[PDB]
Amino acid sequence: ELRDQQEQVKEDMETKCFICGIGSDYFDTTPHGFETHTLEEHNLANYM
Amino acid sequence: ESILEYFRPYLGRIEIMGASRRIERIYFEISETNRAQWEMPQVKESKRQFIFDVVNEGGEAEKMELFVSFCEDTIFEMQIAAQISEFWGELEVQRVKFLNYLSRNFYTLRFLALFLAFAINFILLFYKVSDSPPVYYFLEESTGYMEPALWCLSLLHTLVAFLCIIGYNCLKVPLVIFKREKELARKLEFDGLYITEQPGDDDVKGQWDRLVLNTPSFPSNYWDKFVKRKVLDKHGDIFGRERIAELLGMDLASLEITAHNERKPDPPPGLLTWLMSIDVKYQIWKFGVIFTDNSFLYLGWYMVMSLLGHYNNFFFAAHLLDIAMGVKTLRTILSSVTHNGKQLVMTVGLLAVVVYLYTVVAFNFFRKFYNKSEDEDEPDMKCDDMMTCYLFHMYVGVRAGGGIGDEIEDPAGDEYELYRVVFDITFFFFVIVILLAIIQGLIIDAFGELRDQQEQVKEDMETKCFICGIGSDYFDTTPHGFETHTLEEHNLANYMFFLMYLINKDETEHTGQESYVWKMYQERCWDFFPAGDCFRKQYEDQLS
Amino acid sequence: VMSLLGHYNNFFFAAHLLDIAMGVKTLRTILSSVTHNGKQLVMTVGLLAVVVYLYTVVAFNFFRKFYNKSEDEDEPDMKCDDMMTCYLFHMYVGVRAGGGIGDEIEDPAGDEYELYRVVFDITFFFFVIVILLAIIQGLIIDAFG
Ligand SMILES: Nc1ncnc2c1ncn2[C@@H]1O[C@H](COP(=O)(O)OP(=O)(O)OP(=O)(O)O)[C@@H](O)[C@H]1O
Ligand SMILES: Nc1ncnc2c1ncn2[C@@H]1O[C@H](COP(=O)(O)OP(=O)(O)OP(=O)(O)O)[C@@H](O)[C@H]1O
Ligand SMILES: Cn1c(=O)c2c(ncn2C)n(C)c1=O
Ligand SMILES: [Ca+2]
Ligand SMILES: [Zn+2]
Ligand SMILES: [Zn+2]
Repeated sequence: ELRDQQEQVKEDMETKCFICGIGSDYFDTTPHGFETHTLEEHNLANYM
Repeated sequence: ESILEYFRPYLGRIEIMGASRRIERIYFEISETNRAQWEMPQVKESKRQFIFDVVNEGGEAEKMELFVSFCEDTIFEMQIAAQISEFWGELEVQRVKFLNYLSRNFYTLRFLALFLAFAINFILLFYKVSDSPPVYYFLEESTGYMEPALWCLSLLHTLVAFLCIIGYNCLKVPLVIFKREKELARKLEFDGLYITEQPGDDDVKGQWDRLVLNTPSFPSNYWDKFVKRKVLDKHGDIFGRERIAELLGMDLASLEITAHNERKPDPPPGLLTWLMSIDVKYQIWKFGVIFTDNSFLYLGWYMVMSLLGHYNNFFFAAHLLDIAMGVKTLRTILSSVTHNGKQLVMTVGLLAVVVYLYTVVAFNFFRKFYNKSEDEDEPDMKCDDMMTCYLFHMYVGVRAGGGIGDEIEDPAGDEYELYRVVFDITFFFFVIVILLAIIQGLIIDAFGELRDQQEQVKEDMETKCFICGIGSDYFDTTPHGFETHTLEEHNLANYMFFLMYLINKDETEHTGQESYVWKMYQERCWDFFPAGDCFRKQYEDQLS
Repeated sequence: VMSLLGHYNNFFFAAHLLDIAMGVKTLRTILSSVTHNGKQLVMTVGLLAVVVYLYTVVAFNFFRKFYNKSEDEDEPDMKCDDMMTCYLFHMYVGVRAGGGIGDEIEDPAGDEYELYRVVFDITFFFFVIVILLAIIQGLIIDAFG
């Protein structure tokens, strides 16, 4: 159960945007779309 | 129809992003020799391993970079395979024939060594010891000459060990050297590991790589022999041209006059010329990198074990563990075992700690009951001192079921009956049960995790396109859409063969698309790979 | 053929009791769980044989004295004087009996090889009794899953 919890957390963070909630599939239409969106557009550190 | 059917295997097609944003299709030619070298089974195994490490172990961000590195490595390995395919000059050519034979028959030597070890152990099974002359350790059996047979088997085993060592050195090391030189060249060309930056103190490999900076044979075993000149032209202005020249061991006037015009030297006639042509520092760095390989160290351990077996025949029993690394499923089960090795050693350390605490309390209060002597007049207590009490608990209580209390005397009939009962029950529940439960569960979870990893890799490959990333659902709108797309439109082998075709074709012969791809390969820009789009997706309105 | 042999000897009919395994469906399910990793199990027991063999070699080389399994001192019955009997002794007794091989062996205390025998017994207990049977259990559990 603990291993499953860690895996679930990692997969959820790798798949969904934290601020928006939009899946990575929409952003990945454009190359590196998710990587750009989760580092430039909506960033937790940026909001802080 | 006949022409298309005949040239179908040779005709290869790939898709690129193109200079314009529209996805374009490129048709080229695949050589028969290239296809055969690709269908070499070792290439298949390397491809499987690369796919597994690029899916299971992440690396999605650097997917194209890892793919390009894999293509370069595979090209180098198959060039090696093509080379090793089926007075002084006479000895040299005999030596190269011997080395080629060993390279082609390397695996058979490994299997023969395993069989030889099995046979030697089977013969050693018949040993016996006595006091009278044949202490004396002798091979006792009805039929004679068995000891001479074992002698012959031992000699053959060590000769095979020599052959395996030479085969490994002549077959596997060049790839490691190529990878290390490529990594060093990339680091000191782009990131500037040694120029405008310095390797960290913890980077032992970074400190070790400093040797070949000035050696003349630094770009050996790597396609580019002009990396030093490129780094000079890149970081000359900032760090200083003279400083770069001193760091890289180059001569400005010499390189300039060679750029203008150079003469042709003479081939080495004999062996003394090769002896003087040895670059000591480069060879030392090569030894440093090769001796760090795990497989080379294992083979050296095998050889040392055989040499010690010559001294004492029973040392050959250590070679029976070679099955663990020979048989693949042995490797799978031991990967399950060693996936949580740190977990297991830390668990046994915690067991040591708790057992120690029980020893402290038992020494403080339960000293009387630890009498382990049947003679009352000669009592032999095992908890009078802390050392012997801890040793007694570790050795006996953990191994024996039911806790430590089974060996201890009967708690009944004393004032500490309840205290001893609680002591024994707590020991049984916390040491015997819970900790070994962790030991069992770690292994079971390791098996489950590895099975899940294989299933995840298989499902990911069966569901998503490797080059594009588009799911199979979009392609399966058209019958066999995914099967067509992952075999005709975007194919890993097709991209590999296009890379080889660009390498082989002359620069002036490259078409516009080939030159546009080529520039990018050299600039290390991975934009031609179509990610998130394909020809069908772009021309769905036009029906492709 | 088993029925025909049962005509010769009446006790041969007991072999037909295993027919429930192929008759009852859930018998087939549980034995499919068992046999899903049969190669895994036989290779595990082979590895057990290999490691036990190595322990027999080392015990024969050094720990020969302590393998006396006779209560009469004047009539000692050692089980590790030769390699065959030492390997047979380890296979038959040490694997079956819990706590490793050291339980049957004499007391290591009172000799110069006390620490060596302690390490020998602890390693045997942890590597043969625990880890390998853990693999045996986990294979079946993973097959069910
Ligand atoms: N709005 C968001 N802001 C930041 N990360 C996001 C956002 N949406 C999704 N993510 C995902 O969260 C992941 C968390 O990675 P992160 O950037 O925190 O790593 P890190 O800095 O290396 O971690 P660590 O805390 O271990 O140092 C990112 O890889 C990204 O894919
Ligand atoms: N661009 C792609 N190129 C190749 N395979 C792809 C691609 N995208 C997805 N795949 C999937 O990768 C799977 C890998 O199968 P592959 O063709 O490598 O099998 P194989 O040649 O039988 O394997 P092996 O390496 O065992 O000989 C294919 O079945 C296919 O569905
Ligand atoms: C980009 N590139 C390579 O990747 C390569 C090569 N020779 C071998 N390889 C792998 N050449 C000449 C090359 O230009
Ligand atoms: Ca031209
Ligand atoms: Zn967002
Ligand atoms: Zn594709």
